[PDB]
Amino acid sequence: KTRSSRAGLQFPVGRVHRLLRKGNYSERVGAGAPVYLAAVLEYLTAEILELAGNAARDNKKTRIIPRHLQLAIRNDEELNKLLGRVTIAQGGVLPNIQAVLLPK
Amino acid sequence: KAKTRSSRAGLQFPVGRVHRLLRKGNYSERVGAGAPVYLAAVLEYLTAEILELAGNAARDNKKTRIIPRHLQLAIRNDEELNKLLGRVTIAQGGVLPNIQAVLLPK
Amino acid sequence: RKESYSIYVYKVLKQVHPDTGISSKAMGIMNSFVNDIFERIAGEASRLAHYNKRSTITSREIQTAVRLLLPGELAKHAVSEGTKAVTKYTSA
Amino acid sequence: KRSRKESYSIYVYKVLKQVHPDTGISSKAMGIMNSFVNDIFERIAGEASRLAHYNKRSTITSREIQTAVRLLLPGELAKHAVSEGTKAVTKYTSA
Amino acid sequence: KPHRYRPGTVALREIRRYQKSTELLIRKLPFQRLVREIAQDFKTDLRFQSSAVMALQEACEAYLVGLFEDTNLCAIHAKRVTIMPQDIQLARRIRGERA
Amino acid sequence: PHRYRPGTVALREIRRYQKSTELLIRKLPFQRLVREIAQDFKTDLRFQSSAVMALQEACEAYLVGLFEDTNLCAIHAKRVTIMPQDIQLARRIRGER
Amino acid sequence: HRKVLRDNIQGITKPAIRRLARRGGVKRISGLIYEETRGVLKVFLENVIRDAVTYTEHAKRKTVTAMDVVYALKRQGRTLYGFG
Amino acid sequence: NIQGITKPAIRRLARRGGVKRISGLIYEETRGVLKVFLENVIRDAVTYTEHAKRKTVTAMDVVYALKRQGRTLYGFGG
DNA sequence: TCAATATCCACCTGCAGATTCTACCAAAAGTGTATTTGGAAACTGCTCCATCAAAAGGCATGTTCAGCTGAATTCAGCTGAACATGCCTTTTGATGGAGCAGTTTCCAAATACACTTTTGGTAGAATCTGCAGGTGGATATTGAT
DNA sequence: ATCAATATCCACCTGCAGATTCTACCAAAAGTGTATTTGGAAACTGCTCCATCAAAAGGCATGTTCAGCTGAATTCAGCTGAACATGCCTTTTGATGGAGCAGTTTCCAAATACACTTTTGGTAGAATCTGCAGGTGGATATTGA
Ligand SMILES: [Cl-]
Ligand SMILES: [Cl-]
Ligand SMILES: [Cl-]
Ligand SMILES: [Mn+2]
Ligand SMILES: [Mn+2]
Ligand SMILES: [Mn+2]
Ligand SMILES: [Mn+2]
Ligand SMILES: [Mn+2]
Ligand SMILES: [Mn+2]
Ligand SMILES: [Mn+2]
Ligand SMILES: [Mn+2]
Ligand SMILES: [Mn+2]
Ligand SMILES: [Mn+2]
Ligand SMILES: [Mn+2]
Ligand SMILES: [Mn+2]
Repeated sequence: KTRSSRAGLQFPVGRVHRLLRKGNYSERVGAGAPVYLAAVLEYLTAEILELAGNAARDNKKTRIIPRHLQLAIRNDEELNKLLGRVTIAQGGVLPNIQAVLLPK
Repeated sequence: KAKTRSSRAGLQFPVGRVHRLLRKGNYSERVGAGAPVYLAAVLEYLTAEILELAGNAARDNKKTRIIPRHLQLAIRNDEELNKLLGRVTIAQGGVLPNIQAVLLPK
Repeated sequence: RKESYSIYVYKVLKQVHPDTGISSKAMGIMNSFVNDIFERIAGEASRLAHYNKRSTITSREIQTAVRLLLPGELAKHAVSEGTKAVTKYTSA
Repeated sequence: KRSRKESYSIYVYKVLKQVHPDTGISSKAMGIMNSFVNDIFERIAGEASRLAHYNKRSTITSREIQTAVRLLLPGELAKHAVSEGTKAVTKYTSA
Repeated sequence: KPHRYRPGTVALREIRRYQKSTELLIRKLPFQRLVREIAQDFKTDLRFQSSAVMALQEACEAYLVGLFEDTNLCAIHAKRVTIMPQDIQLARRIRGERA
Repeated sequence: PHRYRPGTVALREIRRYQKSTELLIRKLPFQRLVREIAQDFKTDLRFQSSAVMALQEACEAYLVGLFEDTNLCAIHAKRVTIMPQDIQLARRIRGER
Repeated sequence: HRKVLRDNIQGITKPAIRRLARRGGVKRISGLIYEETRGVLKVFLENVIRDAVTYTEHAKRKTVTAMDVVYALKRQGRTLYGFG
Repeated sequence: NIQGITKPAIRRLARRGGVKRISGLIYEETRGVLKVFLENVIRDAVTYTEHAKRKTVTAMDVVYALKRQGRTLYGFGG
């Protein structure tokens, strides 16, 4: 009987709500703002985790690590764009070497 | 007699308003009495720094009324302010004249 | 005590990859992520409402907010999921 | 139907006349001055808010505002900004 | 004579010229249509506070004027005095406008 | 006696380091540098071990990135060697100075 | 029932561009620059008009205010002084 | 001390950067940039520190710092 | 095209640093209940946006023509890359030993609320006034010779 | 080095937009109690930090050669810039009509504000694992002849 389950979500709807209130964003918080926001967070979360899981499988590992999250982010136009100004610590860079530098 | 907090503070800027803008800005639940005093103080100061500089630009242009061009000239010629307003763009301020040396004739 | 999204992150992980696990350090990044975005949406959300002289951040705000933050296509699902997750909640 | 709109003009002016009594600001220029005034009131108010949040502190006191000013304003303006603001405060609190 | 100014003598004259001024260099009306043309292809049946189109033009030129400076720098760093597309691209590429 | 052409081990090191993710600067030296720099801001400070890690991650990540842009610039200058003039422009356009 | 708007991107004439370039302190200009510039402009514009029209739409209005543009320019990171 | 940051290490970073040949003057140039990077981040961190009346720089301070430098970092301070 | 030299790439193998588990106490996170109030509807008031309507030049446009710039070679130095050679600062693993971040109590000193009482700031209406926008003559700047 | 062909300048010069004073009201800002909390003192802990070994161990620092790589000349179309000639199509005041942006009230569905219960999510110990990183060997790739 928790809104999170009522809204059919794995994320803490109730919490998002409290956080929206504590955070000092407005005086009053709509009842749907949490559920909504909560959803969006969860969704983006899955998107990442999914590609990151994949990133790991093709790497032969069963456990997702930072690099994995990095390789998953930088390889997606959408995400790369999104977190274009964020650095995943311990994620290194994508393997890329300018053509002009390769031997003839 | 009623006292303007600004006067009690020795300022031209509206302390009474700064305080109000803080409350209605959802910056935090409560607001100290000094917050406004101190904020308005900095605002007014900076304002003075720009104007002092701006106004000069004006004079060097033989003009007596400060105009955007002047505001720009003043701001871009002072590291401090230009750093501060580095991402800010002044409508009608044109650019600081500057021509790469390599571009000039022999 | 210190709250965190670790749990929910995991619960979500075991849904797309019930098989895949997740490094501790990696789990840290996932939190940083959720907070950052929570922050971003919530910001524009308030910011926006404030622009409209209104005193309450509703799902309306959050949605538009998402539309200003998320990349054209990434924003759709973000949006669909939002509307969906609400109607469901608000119905039952 | 007064539909009143606030501003800082009045003050931008007073101060102008304070440094350069002779000169006067135009209009489009005054317009820019407000933008500036507001732009920093927020940069500062924000930081102040963000700061206060990190410390689980309930209110934004002059302290906050200062550190804000310190984080925001570069080197010199920062120094002069503070003294000026600190000073002005204690005068207000001098009863 | 007739009297022709060496190629580039004017170009320079023109820099010192426009850097000295502040008006908009793109024509009003032609520009306004692009706004309305673009705007239109998003939300239909839109209106425009005149000053809004100005905010945009002020914004655009100021952008282009600035972009061009970086570009000119790239050209020069390329031992060229002529800006070319590759210059605009490296500039944006570095600026982080897009990768 | 076997030797590789100049630039061969170089391309290898690239392929190699672009793959690895471990920090590339020695932690001790770094930590020392941090505390020193920091000491000019407030005396007798303590650093959370993790706070220094953040700094190094951030720092290295930064340089790694700055080098990338630098290369593009150097290459733009039709070179294969990165010089100071490159880091400079890159920074400049980046609006860091 | 006003006319169909099209190709207006050419409003940004060749002359108009070189003037911008000059203020940018550019001396010599390759023939390609022009079209490349037009493109770069459309993209810049698009993005700001998009975000702007969004603030409008969200405010349940049919008119784009200067503010809409100002807020748009600001979140894009091109804070403009002079209208808002 | 900034010299603590050695050639090889500087060499490697560039390498991860995709740089092949490296001019010798670079190293010195790199130190400067590197030093400024820190000066700025720390200067700020230490401030978030001092404000919280602490004598210890927390990773969170560093985070909140790298965040206003526009250098957002994921992984520390939760 | 041989030919070594080294550099990768693989398919195990397993010891060890972390991942699930496990078993539980408090802040949140739900539940009614009792106000409260934001702002979604009408309903205008009337501001300012979209549209002509004509003329004026101020500027695009398209065309010559050829200065001089961007590209293409060549070519040495000179400068970095590639390598052993030999120390020597990092790295690690474990301790103690103070510092601190962090908690509780405690409790004035501040800050929120309300209740009205002023008076300063914001429209519009008059009352000025800096400054285009125009015109000459030094003064300079270019560029042919 | 001279000198004719054009740009700049730099005052001088009034009639207007636009500014800069005038009034005139309200919407704040100020004032005066009350009621509700911060969040700054003092002790008081129990985690991390720090300072100390020290143990070899991988890295750095260092000179040697040299392969390229970079920075210098030297041409050489043509592709830009400078100038014209010819018109188009922006500007530019001038009206309106009338789509909306704003005010102003109502009034209700939706938000607080309160206790008053349940439920869940952070610890502080257990119970397994996914890999690191070390083998061998097979090619593979990089380089002399
Ligand atoms: Cl809502
Ligand atoms: Cl205060
Ligand atoms: Cl090109
Ligand atoms: Mn003065
Ligand atoms: Mn109401
Ligand atoms: Mn020819
Ligand atoms: Mn050339
Ligand atoms: Mn102690
Ligand atoms: Mn009065
Ligand atoms: Mn004039
Ligand atoms: Mn040779
Ligand atoms: Mn024509
Ligand atoms: Mn109507
Ligand atoms: Mn449980
Ligand atoms: Mn392995």
